[PDB]
Amino acid sequence: AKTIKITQTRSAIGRLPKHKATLLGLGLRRIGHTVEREDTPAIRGMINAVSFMVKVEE
Amino acid sequence: MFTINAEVRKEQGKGASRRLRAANKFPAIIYGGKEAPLAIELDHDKVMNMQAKAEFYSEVLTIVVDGKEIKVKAQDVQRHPYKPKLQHIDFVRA
Amino acid sequence: DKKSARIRRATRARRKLQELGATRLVVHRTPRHIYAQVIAPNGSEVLVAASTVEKAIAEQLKYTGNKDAAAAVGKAVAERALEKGIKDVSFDRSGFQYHGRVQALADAAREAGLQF
Amino acid sequence: GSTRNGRDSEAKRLGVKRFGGESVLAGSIIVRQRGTKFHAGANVGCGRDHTLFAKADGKVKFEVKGPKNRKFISIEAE
Amino acid sequence: MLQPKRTKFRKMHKGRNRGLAQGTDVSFGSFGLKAVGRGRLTARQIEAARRAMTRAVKRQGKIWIRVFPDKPITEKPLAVRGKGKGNVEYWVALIQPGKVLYEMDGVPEELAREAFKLAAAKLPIKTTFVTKTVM
RNA sequence: GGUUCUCCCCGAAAGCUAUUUAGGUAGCGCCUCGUGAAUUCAUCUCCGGGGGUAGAGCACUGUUUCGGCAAAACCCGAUGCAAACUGCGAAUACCGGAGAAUGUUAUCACGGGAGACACACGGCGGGUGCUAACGUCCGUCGUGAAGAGGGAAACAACCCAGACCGCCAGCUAAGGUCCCAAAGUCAUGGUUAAGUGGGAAACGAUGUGGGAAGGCCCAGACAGCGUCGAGUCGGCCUGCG
RNA sequence: CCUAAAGAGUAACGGAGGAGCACGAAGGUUGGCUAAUCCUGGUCGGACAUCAGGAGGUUAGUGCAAUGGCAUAAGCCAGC
RNA sequence: UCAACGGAUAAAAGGUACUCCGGGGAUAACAGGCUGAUACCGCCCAAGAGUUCAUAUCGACGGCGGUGUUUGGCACCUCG
RNA sequence: UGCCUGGCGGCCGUAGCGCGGUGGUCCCACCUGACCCCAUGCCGAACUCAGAAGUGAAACGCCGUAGCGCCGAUGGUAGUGUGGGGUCUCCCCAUGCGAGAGUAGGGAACUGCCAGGCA
Ligand SMILES: [K+]
Ligand SMILES: [K+]
Ligand SMILES: [K+]
Ligand SMILES: [K+]
Ligand SMILES: [K+]
Ligand SMILES: [K+]
Ligand SMILES: [K+]
Ligand SMILES: [K+]
Ligand SMILES: [K+]
Ligand SMILES: [K+]
Ligand SMILES: [K+]
Ligand SMILES: [Mg+2]
Ligand SMILES: [Mg+2]
Ligand SMILES: [Mg+2]
Ligand SMILES: [Mg+2]
Ligand SMILES: [Mg+2]
Ligand SMILES: [Mg+2]
Ligand SMILES: [Mg+2]
Ligand SMILES: [Mg+2]
Ligand SMILES: [Mg+2]
Ligand SMILES: [Mg+2]
Ligand SMILES: [Mg+2]
Ligand SMILES: [Mg+2]
Ligand SMILES: [Mg+2]
Ligand SMILES: [Mg+2]
Ligand SMILES: [Mg+2]
Ligand SMILES: [Mg+2]
Ligand SMILES: [Mg+2]
Ligand SMILES: [Mg+2]
Ligand SMILES: [Mg+2]
Ligand SMILES: [Mg+2]
Ligand SMILES: [Mg+2]
Ligand SMILES: [Mg+2]
Ligand SMILES: [Mg+2]
Ligand SMILES: [Mg+2]
Ligand SMILES: [Mg+2]
Ligand SMILES: [Mg+2]
Ligand SMILES: [Mg+2]
Ligand SMILES: [Mg+2]
Ligand SMILES: [Mg+2]
Ligand SMILES: [Mg+2]
Ligand SMILES: [Mg+2]
Ligand SMILES: [Mg+2]
Ligand SMILES: [Mg+2]
Repeated sequence: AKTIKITQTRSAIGRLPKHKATLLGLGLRRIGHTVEREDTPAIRGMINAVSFMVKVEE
Repeated sequence: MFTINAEVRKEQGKGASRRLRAANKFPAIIYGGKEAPLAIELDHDKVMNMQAKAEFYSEVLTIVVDGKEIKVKAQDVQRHPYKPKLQHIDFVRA
Repeated sequence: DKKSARIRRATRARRKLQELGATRLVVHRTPRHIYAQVIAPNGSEVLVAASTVEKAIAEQLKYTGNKDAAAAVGKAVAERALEKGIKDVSFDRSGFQYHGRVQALADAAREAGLQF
Repeated sequence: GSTRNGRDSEAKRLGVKRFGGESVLAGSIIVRQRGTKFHAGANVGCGRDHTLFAKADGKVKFEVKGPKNRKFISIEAE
Repeated sequence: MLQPKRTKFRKMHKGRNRGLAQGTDVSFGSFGLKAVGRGRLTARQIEAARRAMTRAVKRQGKIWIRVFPDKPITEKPLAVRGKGKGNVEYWVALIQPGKVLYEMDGVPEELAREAFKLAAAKLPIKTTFVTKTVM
């Protein structure tokens, strides 16, 4: 029901493969790109994994 | 005669514990009896001076925590490996 | 100790029967008595039993711990097994030599109509 | 000077091939091992080189049984 | 010079020297010399510090050496280029912060401090004087 | 050694195995084109697994120090050490199952065409070497290679960041804002006097800031000579020099 | 076997050892069995031979390296 | 028989300063570079020597640095 | 129904050793014989058979007792994934995971099927 807005804040260049796969899983494509996703534990786990390069709008 | 003041700890674990010691306090635990264990903070310099006296380990001490007084004996102490500091104390309820 | 030494003797065969998942005919033997049990594959369920401690069988016998008593118990356990309808069992000598009284029990159970 | 060492043997690719909960066909090797680090439980066979293999289809289950705390592998028929 | 009487193996991997020490308390005597730094102590350094320490107390009281050089160090000869690990040249003890190196008993603290000061000048690692605690 | 017009799309490798093989070549891995079959594959969450690494420990295998008992070992204790020690034991990683969302179909098979099999540096875990080398050999990730732009004076491999084309628009990243040279001679509170900042150790020393105790003290201390009248003595921790 | 980073794999003129066989029983099966070491006593007999009992609990054994195994023994003995 | 153990032929040694060609700074010798074990130059501790007295002059056992004259390590530049 | 005993499983030391007490009608054990069935690389010890005078000594089972083995928190510490930092042979910070050892404390087990004896 509830959605969250996620924005990519740093580059993916030089990041671990897993991190690149996570951004892809969130559907983030470039710095500044914002996406809207359902707030679930699976989504939260992804955000958690790349928290250093995304910001969340609750 | 030895009286100690002690807050109750909000956070626990490595991060919190290291923050305490950076702010010149140190963690401690009271256990024993039928009451559940109580995790506390102590001022470092104050207790460091007390425990220099050898009566600290023999005598029964009082810990004033949230008003209430608790009679304890110093059970175990973790010292810093080379600096003259205390990392942790175990107090057993007397 | 004798009992522990016998439990050792019995383990190989018992573990094997558990693996095969066979209905056992477990025999126990003392100087005075001899017992018999048909235990189910799971191992925690006795189907039938017979012994020289039972007064139905013991009253007919001269002595309880001899070949002739074992022969009687062998006949007894087999008849009760065929009553429920088991037939196929595996004999478990339980660490005793297949000889004398144990053999006597086993022979009597075969003749009665158990298939082993 | 010189060295008297410099030798080794080929690696034998031992170890667990199918972990807990994995579905295996009968025949499937579960573990390759020197000696029985794991023992065969229900529906598992032990080969001449102590390979544990499924004797039935089902799910692999590891379990510790007995006083020695021995590790058994069994197949839960599924 | 301290050295194992025998060993399973002649030569040892370099390894690393992370972590804090075990044996951080004065267990035997009344006064200790404790490592504050991290490093290696050779058998020769351990002996040189022992001699200075012993002489300073005029062979009064008792001295324990808590550290033992059990790690063999190899070196390659000069003008050698590979062609196998070098030969064992000396032995070391790995020291971590907090390790009590030496203990001493049956002397005044004043004299113990002096002896350990003389000993410390022979060692490559920073040390500190420590005393036995009740707990 | 050299190999001649243009534009568009994708885009490696410098590994393994074998080789009279080592600067060659072959199969496989990695690229490309095509055809075909799966909600195939990836990320996260939950669930099911095995582990013997880090750490730790010392019953075992070895090694080590000191004691208490004894014909000066064991027995009874205290204390360490281990790549080839383990009565313990993570994080991660890996295998499998389930579920959502997202993704350039990224997975798998077969077929057409390859190139490549001299790698480099940086991080992390290591062997070797002197915990020497812009050294050497592995693992794993990143970048260069095959990657321009901004930063690090200058500087493949570091930091930020991935250039379809145009603009005399705007916002940011690392990094910066006295002049060279774009932007604070910005604000508040501290520290340093060494141009420290802007090269380095053991160790030395009334440099100076902060913190916590202690000894002595108007029953007159410390310095100077019983005299004179307020703070002083000598260590600890710590910031900057 | 270690290096090898708790799945597999993983290099060096890295650290250590082995093989180039043996066995018609040392294979199969059935039945049975359980070690080392030390202490106490005992002809020759001694530190150590064989006998008895106790403690011990696999510290033994496994045809040959090392590692992983082995009591239901994979160790030891006999029948066929 | 292929142990050079995926085995060139069944059958396989040397010299060349009389030399030659194709190549390589993928690889040595010179010099440069990186490094600084070694070398050289300092310093710290102070047992002791110095009639007495550690420090006039020395300085054991050990410790910490500097330089880039040595011997080396590496193989980065140069073998059209 | 309860108690006790035997057998077969479920449960692996909180279930094991020790120490103190306790049980023999049945059961179990030792025990009594051995010419035989069968047995000893000698031995009726064991195995086995034929028995039931004796005995609960040993063994076995049951009850008590922390004396050990053993089990074992809480807290702290070590390590560590990801991101960041330093004085970078080693560490620190944010966040997540978090031992081993030790401490308090505990511990003298629990449970199904069948049979037998007793009240
Ligand atoms: K190839
Ligand atoms: K292809
Ligand atoms: K040990
Ligand atoms: K690397
Ligand atoms: K790239
Ligand atoms: K300056
Ligand atoms: K045989
Ligand atoms: K045989
Ligand atoms: K060859
Ligand atoms: K000539
Ligand atoms: K040249
Ligand atoms: Mg942390
Ligand atoms: Mg191997
Ligand atoms: Mg390591
Ligand atoms: Mg592209
Ligand atoms: Mg370790
Ligand atoms: Mg090649
Ligand atoms: Mg290559
Ligand atoms: Mg490489
Ligand atoms: Mg490295
Ligand atoms: Mg290199
Ligand atoms: Mg390097
Ligand atoms: Mg190229
Ligand atoms: Mg660039
Ligand atoms: Mg640039
Ligand atoms: Mg520039
Ligand atoms: Mg702006
Ligand atoms: Mg300007
Ligand atoms: Mg201003
Ligand atoms: Mg300067
Ligand atoms: Mg592995
Ligand atoms: Mg791994
Ligand atoms: Mg590889
Ligand atoms: Mg070959
Ligand atoms: Mg030429
Ligand atoms: Mg070159
Ligand atoms: Mg040169
Ligand atoms: Mg040179
Ligand atoms: Mg190279
Ligand atoms: Mg040049
Ligand atoms: Mg040049
Ligand atoms: Mg030219
Ligand atoms: Mg904890
Ligand atoms: Mg624990």
